[PDB]
Amino acid sequence: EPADLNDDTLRARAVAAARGDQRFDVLITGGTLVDVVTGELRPADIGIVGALIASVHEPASRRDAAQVIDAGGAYVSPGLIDTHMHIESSMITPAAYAAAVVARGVTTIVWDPHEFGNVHGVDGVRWAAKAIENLPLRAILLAPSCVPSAPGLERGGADFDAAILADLLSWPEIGGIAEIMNMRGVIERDPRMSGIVQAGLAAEKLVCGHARGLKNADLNAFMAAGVSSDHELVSGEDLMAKLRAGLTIELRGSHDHLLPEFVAALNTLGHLPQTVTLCTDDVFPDDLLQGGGLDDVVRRLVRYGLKPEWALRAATLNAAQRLGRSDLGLIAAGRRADIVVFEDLNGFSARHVLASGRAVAEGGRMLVDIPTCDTTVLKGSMKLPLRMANDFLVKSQGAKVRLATIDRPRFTQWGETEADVKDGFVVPPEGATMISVTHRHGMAEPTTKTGFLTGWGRWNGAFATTVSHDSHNLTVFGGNAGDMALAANAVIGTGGGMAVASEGKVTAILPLPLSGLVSDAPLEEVARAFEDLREAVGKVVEWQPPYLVFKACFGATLACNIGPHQTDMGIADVLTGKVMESPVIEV
Amino acid sequence: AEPADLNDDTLRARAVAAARGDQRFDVLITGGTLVDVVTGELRPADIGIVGALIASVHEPASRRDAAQVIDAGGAYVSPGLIDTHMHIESSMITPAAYAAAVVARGVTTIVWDPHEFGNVHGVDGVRWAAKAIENLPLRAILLAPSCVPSAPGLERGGADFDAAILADLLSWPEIGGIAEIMNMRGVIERDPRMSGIVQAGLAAEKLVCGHARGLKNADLNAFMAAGVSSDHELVSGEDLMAKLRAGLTIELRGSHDHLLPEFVAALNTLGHLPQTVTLCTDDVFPDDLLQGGGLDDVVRRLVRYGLKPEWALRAATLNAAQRLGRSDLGLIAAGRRADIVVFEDLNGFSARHVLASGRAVAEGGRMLVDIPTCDTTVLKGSMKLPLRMANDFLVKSQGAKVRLATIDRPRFTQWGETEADVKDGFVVPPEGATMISVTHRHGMAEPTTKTGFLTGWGRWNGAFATTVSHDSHNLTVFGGNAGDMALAANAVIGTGGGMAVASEGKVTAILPLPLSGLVSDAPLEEVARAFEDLREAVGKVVEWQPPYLVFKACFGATLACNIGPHQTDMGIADVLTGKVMESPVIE
Ligand SMILES: [Mn+2]
Ligand SMILES: [Mn+2]
Ligand SMILES: [Mn+2]
Ligand SMILES: [Mn+2]
Ligand SMILES: [Mn+2]
Ligand SMILES: [Mn+2]
Repeated sequence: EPADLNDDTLRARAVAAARGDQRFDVLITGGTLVDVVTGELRPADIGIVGALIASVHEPASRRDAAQVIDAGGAYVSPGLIDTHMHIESSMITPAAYAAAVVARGVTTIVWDPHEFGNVHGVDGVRWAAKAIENLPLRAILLAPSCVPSAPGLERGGADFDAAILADLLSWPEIGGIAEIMNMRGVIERDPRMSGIVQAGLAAEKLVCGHARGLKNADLNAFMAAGVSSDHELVSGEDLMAKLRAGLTIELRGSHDHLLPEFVAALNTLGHLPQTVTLCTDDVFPDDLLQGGGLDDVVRRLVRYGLKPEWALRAATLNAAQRLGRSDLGLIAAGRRADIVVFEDLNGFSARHVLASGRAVAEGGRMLVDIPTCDTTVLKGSMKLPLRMANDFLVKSQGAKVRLATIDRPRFTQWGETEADVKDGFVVPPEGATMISVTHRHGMAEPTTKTGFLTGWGRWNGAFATTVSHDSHNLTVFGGNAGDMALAANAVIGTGGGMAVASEGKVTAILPLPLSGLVSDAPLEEVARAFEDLREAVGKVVEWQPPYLVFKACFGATLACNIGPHQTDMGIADVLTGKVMESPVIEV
Repeated sequence: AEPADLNDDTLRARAVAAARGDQRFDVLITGGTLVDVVTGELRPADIGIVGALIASVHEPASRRDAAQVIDAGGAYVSPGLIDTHMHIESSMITPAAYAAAVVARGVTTIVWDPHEFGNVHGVDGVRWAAKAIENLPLRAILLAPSCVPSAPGLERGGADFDAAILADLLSWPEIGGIAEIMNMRGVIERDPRMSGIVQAGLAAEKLVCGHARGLKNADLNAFMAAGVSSDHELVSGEDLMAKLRAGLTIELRGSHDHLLPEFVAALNTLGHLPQTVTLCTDDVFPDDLLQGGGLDDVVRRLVRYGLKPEWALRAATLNAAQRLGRSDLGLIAAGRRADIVVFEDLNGFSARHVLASGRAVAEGGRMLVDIPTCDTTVLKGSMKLPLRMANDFLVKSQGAKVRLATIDRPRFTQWGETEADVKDGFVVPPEGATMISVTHRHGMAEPTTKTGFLTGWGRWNGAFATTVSHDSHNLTVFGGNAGDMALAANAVIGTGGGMAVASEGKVTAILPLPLSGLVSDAPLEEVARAFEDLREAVGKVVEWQPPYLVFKACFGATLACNIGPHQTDMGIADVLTGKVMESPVIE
C-alpha cells in the first residue's frame, strides 16, 4: 500500500469502467454523498473496480456492475480514521477490536501499542504487528516512545532506548513515533528523549506528542524539537492555543464533558481548521460495545452541535492528510474505496462498510472472517508468587511514626501524617487508603511497595489491577490488608486482570489473561464483566467526581506525571529523580 | 538536501534552547500581525528563528533576545508564497532573473514544469533547469514534462519522451512529479504511451499533475481513475465547482484575468476555502511579471476581486505545502522552515521583508543577497536551419484555380474551404486569408517551411515571426505578404531565436531570445520593455479584436494537441483523426 492501487491491469480496468466501456465491480446507488472537500451533501452514485473508486457520477446514470449496494435514503462517507488510539485499553484482542469498529465504519486506526510495549517490550510491538496484518481494518503502528515512562523510577517489562526506537522506525508497519509524554526530557534536551526524536526526524515519519499542560515557551520548545501533534486538550482555550501553535490536533472523545467546549470553540471560528483530526485514545470495553469507536467521536461531536460535515471531514480527509495517504479519506475517483454508508448524519448507523472495494459489514454485522493471532506469548505474564496480608503492611521499629503520604487523587502532592505502630507494622491511620505496587514482570524482585494515599475516601475493601499505566505492575488500593490480599491473589491466579474484595470476600473478577491487559473473551462478555466490576468497586468506596473516580485507579502509578506516585520501587518524584523506598519519614 | 537540513541535531538543540529561553534567537520578527493560516485569524505575535527553523511563535515583546531584529510593526507576517504550477520560460528570462523578481515579492517556492526547454532540448533541457535552480534563494521543485512533443506524429519538436524517459526523470531527487498532462485523450483511452507515463508516476509515488480543459463527468472520472490529481484549466465558476467536487487539487491561476470574478463568487458562495485549493501563475509574460509580477500578483488580484486575504494566503501557503507533502513549508509555526514574508498590508501585498530558510533575502522590494547564475551554453545555437526566402512562404501548385483548405477562427479552430487563383507558379493568398508558415528548426527534420491559410485573423500589413510557439517551438511566422515574412523570419534566425515584426520591407521591432529561442539573458527591465515595444509594433500591422483575436493567439496557433486543425512544421494536424495534411490544396 498504496502500490496495490497502482497495478497497471487494475488501472486500465478502472479507467475503462469510468469511461463507460466496462462495468464496475460495485456500484453504490441512490445515496447522498458527504463531499468532505466542499462540505456539500449531494446525490451521487459510486463506481468501484477492485480496491479503487473508479468513478463519482450522476445518480442512476450507470447500472452496469457485478454487485450493487443500495444507499437509497442514506449517506455515503469515506471510511473513518482514528488518529490516536490504544487497542489495549478496550481490553480485547485486535481481531475483536476490528470486528467492533469496522462494522461501525472505521476503516483505519493509528495504534500506539505502548501497553503491550511496556509488558513485553519489542516482542510486544512484534505481536501487535503480527496481529494486525490480515485484518479488514488497516492499522498503522506507532513506536512506543517512553518505555518505561520514567526511567530509574519504576520497572515495567521493558526499556527502550534511542537505538530500539530507530530499529522500530525502520519497520514498514510503523508510521512514526507514538505519543511522547516525557515532555520535560524533550523540552530540556535530555539525551534519551532527544535521541528518540532525532531518530523520528531521521526516519521522516510522524512524531506524535502528548502536550498536557504545555503552554507558550514550553510548547514552542516541544515543537521546535519536532513534535507535531497532540490529543491532551484540557479546554476550549487549550484547543485554540494548540491550533494557533500549528499542531495537528487529535481530538479525542475520551473526556466527553469537554466536547461542548471544543464545539463552541470551533463554531466561533466559522471553519474547521484542516489540522483537526479525531481519535478515540483509550476506550473501555463497555463504552466500546455500547457507544463505539471513532464513529462515536463523530456521533458525540454532532450530538453537541458540530456540523456533521465538519465531524466527517475531521474523521476522514484531515486524517488522511496527516498520514500522508492521498488514497484515503475522500470519495473521489482515483482513491481507495474505504467507504461507509450511514443511515443518517445523527445516529451514524452504518448500513454498509467497504474496505478496499469489498463489502465487509452490513447492518452492523461483519460479512467477512477476521483472522485471529496466536496469543501464547502474551500468557503467563504474572511472574510473582501469591501475596500475604503482611505484603501490604509497612514494617517499622518504634510505636509512632511520621508518614509521607501521596496527597490528592490525580493532582498529586507530598503530604505528611502520623501513625501508630503495632506488632512490628504500621497501623493504617484514619483518612489514609493504601496503595501497594508489586513488580510482576520478573525483571525485578517482587517486593510489595506500599504507600499511603490521602483524599481517596474511605475504602471498605480493596481493588487490584494489572492495568496500571504505564508499567502495569500489580497495583492494589485498599482500606485493610486482608481484602487487598484477596483481590491481589485473584488477579495473580487468573494471569492478570482486575478484582474487587470487601469484608473478606472477593466480590468481582475481570480476568485479563493476555499480558494482564486484555482478554480473548468476546467483547459482550468483557463489557459486562467490566460494568459488574464498576458496580462492585462502587460498594467499596464512595466516588467524589471529578478526580476521585474509578478511572483514577489505573493512573496512580504513572511515574512521568508531576508530583509523587507510588511505583514498584517506592514513591517516585520525577522532578528530582528520587525514589523514596519507605514511606516512613521518621521514628 | 531538504528537509533533512532542518533535522541536524545541533541545530535542533539550539532551536530548542532558544524557544525555552536559554539561548538567543538568530532572528526576531517583532511587532507584526501574524496571518495564522490555520485559524484564519490576524493575531499579534512575534517570531523567533534559529538557522533555517522557526524556533518560536510567542507573545509580542516577550523576547528582545536576538542576533538580528526585523521590524514588522504596522505590517503582516505571512508564510512565503508557493506557486504550484508555472513555466519560467514564458517570462522570457533565466531562472536567476526570475528568482530575483519574485523572491523580492515574497514568493519562496515555485513548482516549475520546464516543458518549454524540454520540448526544445529534451532531457538536456530538463537537466539544465535542475542545474540552474540549484543554489537560488528561490526553492524550485521541478516537474517532469509529460507530453513531448504534445501530439506525436503530428508535429516535430526537438525531443520525444516515452515512459522510460519519464521513469528516468522521476528518479531525480529534484523532480517532484509529472508535469501537466495535456494529452487528456491518450489518458482516458488508455493509449499505451500516455498510460506508461502515468504508470511511471504512480510507481515513483510522486505527483501526477493534470491539464483537464473541457473534461466533464465520465471523461473527468477516467482521467482521475488513471491517477491524474490536479488541474489548472478552469473554464468557469461552475467548472471550478465540479472539479472541486471531483476531488482534484485546484491550481487556481491568474493567467486568465477575466474569470476571477466567477471563481471568487463560486468560493464566496460556497462559504469556505476548500483545502484542495492552491494558487499558481502558469504563464506570465515579462511585462506582466515586472509590473505585476508573480504568485504575489495572484494573491493581490484575487483579493481585489473579492476573495478574503486570509483565504488567498492560505491557498498560497498551507494548501500548497500540503499538496507538495512538505510539512516544513506553508505555515508560521515552531518547528517549520523560516520561509517568511512581511506584507505592508493585505491590499497591496507590498513585501517589506522576505526571508528564506531563516535568512533575510529581500527588503523593500530589493534583493539583499547574491543570486547565482548558470552557464547558458547548452541553450545557445538552437536555430538549426538556413535563412528563408519569399518563396518559403508561398504554396507551389499546378492549376489556375484551386480548392484550398483554411484554418478558420483564432483559438476555436475549425476546418474551412475556399477558392484560390494560382498566379504564376504559386497559390495566390485569397481575400481575408492570413498566411501561417511553420518551419522545423531543431534539425530532427528538413527545414521545409509549411504554409497554411488562416481566416478570422484580421488583415496583416506585414508579418510577425516567433520562435516561441507552444509546444514544439518551431519557427512560426504570420503575415499578409511573403517578403515581409522572410524578413521577420530571418531577423529572429539571425539573433539565435526571438520575435520580430516586419512591415513594407522593414523590420520594426526585434526581441532576441537567443537562449533556446525561448528566453534572453538580459535584465527583466529590458526584456519587459522590448516586449511592450514588440506588442506596439505588431498592433500597427494588424488590428486586434478581443477576445480571441489578440496578440497572445500568435503563440498558441501551432499547439497540436488542441481540438481543431493547426498548422505545424509537418502540415495541417488534426488530433481527432490522427492525420497530417501536407499541402493546403484539396483539389
Ligand atoms: Mn496522552
Ligand atoms: Mn494515548
Ligand atoms: Mn498507557
Ligand atoms: Mn495547461
Ligand atoms: Mn501550464
Ligand atoms: Mn508550452
